[PDB]
Amino acid sequence: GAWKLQTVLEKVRLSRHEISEAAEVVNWVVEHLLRRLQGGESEFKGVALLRTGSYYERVKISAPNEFDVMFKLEVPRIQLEEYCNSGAHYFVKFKRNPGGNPLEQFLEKEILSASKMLSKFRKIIKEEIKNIEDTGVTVERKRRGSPAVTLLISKPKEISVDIILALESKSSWPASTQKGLPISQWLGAKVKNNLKRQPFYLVPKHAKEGSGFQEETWRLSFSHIEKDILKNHGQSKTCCEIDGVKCCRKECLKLMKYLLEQLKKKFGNRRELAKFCSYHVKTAFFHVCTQDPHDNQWHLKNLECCFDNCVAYFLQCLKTEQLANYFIPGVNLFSRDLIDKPSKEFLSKQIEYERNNGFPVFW
Ligand SMILES: O=c1ccn([C@@H]2O[C@H](COP(=O)(O)OP(=O)(O)OP(=O)(O)O)[C@@H](O)[C@H]2O)c(=O)[nH]1
Ligand SMILES: [Mg+2]
Ligand SMILES: [Zn+2]
Repeated sequence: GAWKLQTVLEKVRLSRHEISEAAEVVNWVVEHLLRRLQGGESEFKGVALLRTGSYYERVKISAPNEFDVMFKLEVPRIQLEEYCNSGAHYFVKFKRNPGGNPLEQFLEKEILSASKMLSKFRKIIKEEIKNIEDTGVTVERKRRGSPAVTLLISKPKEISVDIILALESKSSWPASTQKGLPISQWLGAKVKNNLKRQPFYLVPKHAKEGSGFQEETWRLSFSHIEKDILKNHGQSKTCCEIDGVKCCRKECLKLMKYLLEQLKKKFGNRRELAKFCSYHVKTAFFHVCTQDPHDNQWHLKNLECCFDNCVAYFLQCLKTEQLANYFIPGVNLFSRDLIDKPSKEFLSKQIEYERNNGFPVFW
C-alpha cells in the first residue's frame, strides 16, 4: 500500500507501553479513593468505577499523562426536564418516593443541584487526598467550565486525572435519543434493543457560560454504549478475534484520531484547530460504521479505502457543517454556535492536502 498505513499503526502502537504503565498508577490511586468513599457514610457511598472511555476501548493512543475516570452513582426515580430545544442539557428532578431521597442534601427548589453535589464531592475528595499527602498527590484548583475534580499525581509519573461524577438512571432513554443509535443495519435490531435497555448517565455540564441556573444542568452520557459498539463491532461475533476474521474498523478510528493529533502538532494547536477533539472523529466514525455496515467492507486488506472513507465523510461534515451526536441526533456538534466557519475551513483544507499527498503528517 502506498500510504503504508500498517507502518503508521506500528508507530502509534509504540505509545502503548507508556499508556499502560501510567494507567496502573491511575488505577492504584482511584481504587484507594473508591475504597474510602465506599467505606464511608456519605451519599457517595454507592459510587463505583465506570470503566469506559478511550483507554478501556483500547483506542487511547496518546497523552499518557492525561486520563479521565468516571464514578457512577445509582440514582433512583429520576425525571428529566430539558433545558432548551436540543436535548444537550437537562435539569434533574425526582419522581415521588415513599422511601425517601438519599440525595436530599443536594436538592434546591425541585431540582438536583449540580454545584451543590460537586462541591460536596470535591470536598470529600480533597479531604481523602490531604490524608495521603505524603504520596505526592494533590487536587488541582477549580477550572472554568470543568465539572471535574482533577487529581495531580506527581510520583512515580506526572499524571493529571479528571474525576467525573456520573448519575446512573436505570430508566427509559429520554425522548431526545429516540432516533439515536442508528445501528439496526450494522449490528441488528436485537443488539439495538439490548443496548437501549441499559441505563443512561448524567454528567454535570454548564449550558452556557453565564451565571445562573445554567450552572445546574446535566448532559447525557452513553460512554458505556460507545465502549460496547467499539468492542463488539462486527456483524459476526468473531470479528477481529483469534478464530475469526480481522477487520480494520478500530484501526481506522485510531488513524482518524492520530490524523487530528498530528495536524495539531504540525500547526501548533492554533486557534482554528483548538476546538476539534477526538470525540468529533469518534462520532464521524460511528456514522461511517452505519453507512458501511458489513464486515467484508472493512477487511484488513481494504485499509486504505476504509480509512479514506472515514476521512471523506469527516470532510463532508466539515463542509456541510453537520455532525450529529450519534445518540442525540438533534444535537449538532458542528453548529456555528460551537465552531466558527473559518475553523472548519482551515481543517478541511489541511485534510484535503493530506489526503491528496498520502498523509505526510503521519511521518
Ligand atoms: O457525549 C459527549 C461525550 C464526550 N464529550 C467530550 O469529549 C471529551 C472526551 O470525551 P470522552 O472521555 O467521553 O471520550 P473519549 O474517552 O473516547 O475521548 P478521549 O478521552 O480520548 O479524549 C470530553 O472533554 C467531553 O467534553 C462531549 O462533548 N459529549
Ligand atoms: Mg475520555
Ligand atoms: Zn473487527
